[PDB]
Amino acid sequence: SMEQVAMELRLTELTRLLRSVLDQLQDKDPARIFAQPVSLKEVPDYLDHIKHPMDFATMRKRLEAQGYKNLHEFEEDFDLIIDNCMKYNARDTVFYRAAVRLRDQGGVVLRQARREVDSIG
Repeated sequence: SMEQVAMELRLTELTRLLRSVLDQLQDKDPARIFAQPVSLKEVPDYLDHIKHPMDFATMRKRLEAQGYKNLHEFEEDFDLIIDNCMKYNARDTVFYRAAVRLRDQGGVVLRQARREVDSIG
């Protein structure tokens, strides 16, 4: 149908806008602390602590499969990256501090993305 295609064009544009957002959020992590999944070889107990791991490369795979239906789902995953880190790592660690800075700096990007998603529809 013509509707399904129009629907698909919107998802492709949402995917387009979320890819730009992801790139901007990932620039806020120049140390690449959140780039890849926490290694289960190097942190074998990780899943005893963190039930839903997340990282930027895993978000990118979902993104490129057009697996985010709306900005809310995308934000859920970004928030997991941050909140998982802040639980597993103590306050006085480079990891916890990197998450705080990513949260704070990502807020600005995400604030405008919401306006752009509502605005463009």
